[PDB]
Amino acid sequence: FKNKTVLKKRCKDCYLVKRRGRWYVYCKTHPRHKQRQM
Amino acid sequence: AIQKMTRVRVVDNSALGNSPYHRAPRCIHVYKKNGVGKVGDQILLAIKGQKKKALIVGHCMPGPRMTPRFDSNNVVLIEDNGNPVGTRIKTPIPTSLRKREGEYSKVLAIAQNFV
Amino acid sequence: GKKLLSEKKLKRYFVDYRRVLVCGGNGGAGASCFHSEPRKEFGGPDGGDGGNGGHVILRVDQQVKSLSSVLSRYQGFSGEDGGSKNCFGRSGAVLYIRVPVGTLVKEGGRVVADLSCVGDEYIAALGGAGGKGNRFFLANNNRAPVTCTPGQPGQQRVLHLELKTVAHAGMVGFPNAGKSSLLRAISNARPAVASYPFTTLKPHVGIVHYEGHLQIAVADIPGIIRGAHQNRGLGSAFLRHIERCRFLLFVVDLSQPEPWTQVDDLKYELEMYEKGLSARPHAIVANKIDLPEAQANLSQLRDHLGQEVIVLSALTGENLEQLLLHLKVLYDAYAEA
Amino acid sequence: SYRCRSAFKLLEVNERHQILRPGLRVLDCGAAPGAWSQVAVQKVNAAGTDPSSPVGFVLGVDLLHIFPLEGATFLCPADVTDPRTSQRILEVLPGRRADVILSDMAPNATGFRDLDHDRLISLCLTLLSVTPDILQPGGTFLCKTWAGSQSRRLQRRLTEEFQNVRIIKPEASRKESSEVYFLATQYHG
Amino acid sequence: MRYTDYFVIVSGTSTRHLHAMAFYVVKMYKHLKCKRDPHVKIEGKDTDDWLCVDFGSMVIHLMLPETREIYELEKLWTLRSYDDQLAQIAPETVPEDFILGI
RNA sequence: ACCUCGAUGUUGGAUCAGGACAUCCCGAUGGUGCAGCCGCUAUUAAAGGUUCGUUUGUUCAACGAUUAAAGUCCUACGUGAUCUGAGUUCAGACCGGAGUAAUCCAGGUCGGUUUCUAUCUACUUUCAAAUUCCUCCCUGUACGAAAGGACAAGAGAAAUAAGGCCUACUUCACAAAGCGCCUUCCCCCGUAAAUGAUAUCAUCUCAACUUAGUAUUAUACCCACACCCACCCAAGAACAGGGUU
RNA sequence: UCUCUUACUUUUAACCAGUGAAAUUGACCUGCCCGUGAAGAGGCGGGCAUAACACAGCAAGACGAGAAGACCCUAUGGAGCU
Ligand SMILES: Nc1nc2c(ncn2[C@@H]2O[C@H](COP(=O)(O)OP(=O)(O)OP(=O)(O)O)[C@@H](O)[C@H]2O)c(=O)[nH]1
Ligand SMILES: Nc1ncnc2c1ncn2[C@@H]1O[C@H](CSCC[C@H](N)C(=O)O)[C@@H](O)[C@H]1O
Ligand SMILES: [Mg+2]
Ligand SMILES: [Mg+2]
Ligand SMILES: [Mg+2]
Ligand SMILES: [Mg+2]
Ligand SMILES: [Mg+2]
Ligand SMILES: [Mg+2]
Ligand SMILES: [Mg+2]
Ligand SMILES: [Mg+2]
Ligand SMILES: [Mg+2]
Ligand SMILES: [Mg+2]
Ligand SMILES: [Mg+2]
Ligand SMILES: [Mg+2]
Ligand SMILES: [Mg+2]
Ligand SMILES: [Mg+2]
Ligand SMILES: [Mg+2]
Ligand SMILES: [Mg+2]
Ligand SMILES: [Zn+2]
Repeated sequence: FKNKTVLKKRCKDCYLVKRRGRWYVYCKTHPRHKQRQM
Repeated sequence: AIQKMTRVRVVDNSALGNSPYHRAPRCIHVYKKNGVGKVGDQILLAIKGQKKKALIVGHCMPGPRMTPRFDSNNVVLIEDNGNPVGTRIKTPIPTSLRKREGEYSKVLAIAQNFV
Repeated sequence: GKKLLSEKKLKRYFVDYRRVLVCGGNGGAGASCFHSEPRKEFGGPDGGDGGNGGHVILRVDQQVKSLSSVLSRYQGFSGEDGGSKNCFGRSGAVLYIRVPVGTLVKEGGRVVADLSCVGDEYIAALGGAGGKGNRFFLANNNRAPVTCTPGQPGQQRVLHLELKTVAHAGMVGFPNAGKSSLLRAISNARPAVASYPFTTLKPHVGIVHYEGHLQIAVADIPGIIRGAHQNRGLGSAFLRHIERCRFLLFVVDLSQPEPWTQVDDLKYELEMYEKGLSARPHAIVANKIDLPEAQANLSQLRDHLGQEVIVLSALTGENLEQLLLHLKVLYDAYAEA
Repeated sequence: SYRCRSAFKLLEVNERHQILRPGLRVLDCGAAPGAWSQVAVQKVNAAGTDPSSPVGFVLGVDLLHIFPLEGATFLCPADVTDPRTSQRILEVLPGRRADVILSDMAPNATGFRDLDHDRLISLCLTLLSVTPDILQPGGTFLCKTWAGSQSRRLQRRLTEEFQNVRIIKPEASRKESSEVYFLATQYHG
Repeated sequence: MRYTDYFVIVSGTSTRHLHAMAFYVVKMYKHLKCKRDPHVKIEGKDTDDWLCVDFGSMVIHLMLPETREIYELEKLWTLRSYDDQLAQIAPETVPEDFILGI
């Protein structure tokens, strides 16, 4: 997970969610794409 | 207890230990969390313009009851490897050295007397 | 914990050659301040010196196995700048670059280090000397502020880190001669083997065990072609490993109508790379003898190449033992003393 | 300018004794970072700044690396204990000899008075052994020594080979410090 | 001699050959080891030439031929106080009245 | 900037610390150009810990030996009615230099007086629910061409910290002490998962909800109350406390 | 001296009896945290705490007490020396 203020897409497989009251980006093909809202 | 700046006696047949010199060998360092060194502990020596590792073998300070207590601070010169530089130990070594944790077997091997 | 299955194109990860510009730590430093006190208001000059730059050393690590980890540009840690109260700057810590076992360092046309051993080190760049302070320069004559200069930035050196895989024996042959297959046979190593040509782009080392607790390393490189001096095919770039290899295995497929011409092409191309490689001692090994056409052409191989050439199958593992005998004998011959 | 404050120690010794003269060959040992080499070259005019004055030669040998200097050549890394390095000193020095010996070399201080003393004195013994082929007859010898037991021993052998042994403790050297310099002029034998 | 029942010395060809033997012996030991029989530790893996393993009532020394020539462990243990190496070394005594003279 | 601090100056050091996290080490995660071993980067965590010498008045720094690590700060650059006075500071003297001189110097060097009987505030047994290193087993296994080399689970040894004790050893001797002996117990709030809508697929949910996750607590210690003759005491400044069949 | 402090004696000390000072003192029925006062609160603001009363210790605060004031500046103030 990388802390980013603004969240982007790196893939089509890449998807957003709102968990624990913050935005995240999850990615099954490339787990390196993961992002956490700060 | 052998700590920093303590005079020790090299009880070996090693050339370095038995060589005539103006200085008695001194304890540079003790390899223990607290500075005090009892028997079996490793300590660093300044002899004859060089640093050498050594194993404590008997000391003047009283220990556990049935364990022997010597009248001089006896050390054996060892390499960093663990190989003793000398071949023979004339002076008796305590038997307790056997059960203690570490590389003691080689030194036991070259010793003649157990007390 | 499992190792990830590798793609054929693993040359993406594995790097043999790299141009590095190494620069040591800068001097930093520089203080031009003045001390003051309650009773003594003027006090005097008060400049601490700065710490020296950290050196750059190419320490050899066994567990890197590639020059992929090294970067294009390295900069050593600079020493802290001098402060007031005549406080000195701390010298930068030493920067270490981990480099493979078979590495070689070349600066300006000539080799500077061959770090072919374990634990051996070479100083890539000297860290620059830390500059002087205001307290320096104080004399009976002065009482004056000069901060000198930051002084001596780290040494800029451009060098080529070049990896030559270290083995006792290497393999040379045309594509689809079954080099990878043969390696897979004799060693526990698993090189990628396939019918399509120009496989095993990355050099592959497997070792062979023996009864005397000694190990002989054999290397597998990609297929070579006649020419290769004009960078046709995969070129002769991969031939760099073979320089370190004590002897060669001339792997020749019998599928081709004239396999005797194969070794002629191989010796010619090796000469094109380096003169002594052709004169270097070797063993010639024939493969894929399970096929009837190989058995047919065997007679003419005996006519041309002679009895000394050892005939083998990789798939069925025919006459593998004679190879092992010959490997050991060549080792004992001219790999000793 | 001077790379270390050690250069100031030599200045104080020189002014008293006139150890360095123009057109006089100098060997510096433990030169790096080169404060002693920088101060020597000015006095001997090895850089050739003064046209009228004769030009000398300075060489420095140390384990650590040194930046190049005007009118001075360096050989590093080198150890004087190694006899191989001596031949390399021999070849570069003009006239097969070096007139001046400066020994400000000291093995890294361990923080034990006894151990540090023994190494530095024995290092000077090695210098004394290698004097005959390096040092020109009537040449000057200067070595840095820590104060201890075998300081007297080093004095005794110096008095054998040299006419006079001068014990110097410079003001530039910290007064509380135990470092002592032995000067030995008029080399014979 | 309050050390062991049986002392054993064995030589080796190479450093890695010594590790082979020592590690096999300890491995096989554990197989046949009694439950209450304490576990054992190999000594001197960092060392080049000398390896040692202590068992309950057996002590084994793995060496090169080089170290055998310099230690003479067999001689020490067969004949204790009578070996040649003990003869060369003599005990040092302080002078009477405790005065040294040059 | 300022009619705010300081007439027993200020730097360091001793002692004793309180706090912040922007975490040096130990704990929990995500990613990796993470085979394993080391590594690189980010989230979370301040309960605990964070070495000894030499040079220099050293704060710094360098050097040597270690460690698990030898963190970055703030607190009147914490603390001098708790202590030193080494440097820099008054009266003496010298070197070098300025000056006609008296005298001076951001330089170098030698010597040089640290007071206080505590009135008020505050405080003077709250709880330890203990941390870490190493060795062995697994195992020399997984993994790996080899070289190398794991994790959970478990065992033993130590070191310190806290709380005690005197049978031995030791300083000693109706006792008090360490150099000696005994005991020392809970988890972390970052993420990993299902089922399932808005948006009939999917989706870990600032949707309703379901497990790692208790997503908060221990347990333990104390706990009756004559005479207040006098004596004694492992209790104690006094007072009080225990015993006196 | 220190690692690393310990034990005992004397002095002091603390209690009973006799004698009996000094600096100091606007008045005080004299708390803690946060803010304000730019720095600096026992006394001002918002919270919190809180029956009364001796004796023994400690030195964090009372910008603690005591002095022929250390430093910088001023005076159409002095004085010594050249
Ligand atoms: N019949 C038979 N076929 C064989 C034998 N050995 C190899 N082969 C075939 O030949 C192929 C050789 O492929 P590689 O081993 O990759 O070839 P190479 O010699 O390493 O050369 P590159 O393709 O350039 O890497 C194998 O994939 C088999 O199909 C053999 O003993 N018998
Ligand atoms: N035998 C030897 N020969 C040469 N250099 C030596 C030596 N023994 C030690 N040294 C090196 O000498 C260095 C000190 S010499 C430096 C002196 C001073 N800084 C100058 O102005 O020159 C040490 O760092 C050490 O590494
Ligand atoms: Mg100032
Ligand atoms: Mg192939
Ligand atoms: Mg104004
Ligand atoms: Mg004021
Ligand atoms: Mg944080
Ligand atoms: Mg502040
Ligand atoms: Mg105070
Ligand atoms: Mg005096
Ligand atoms: Mg009193
Ligand atoms: Mg009274
Ligand atoms: Mg008074
Ligand atoms: Mg306030
Ligand atoms: Mg008030
Ligand atoms: Mg009171
Ligand atoms: Mg005044
Ligand atoms: Mg007037
Ligand atoms: Zn994706």
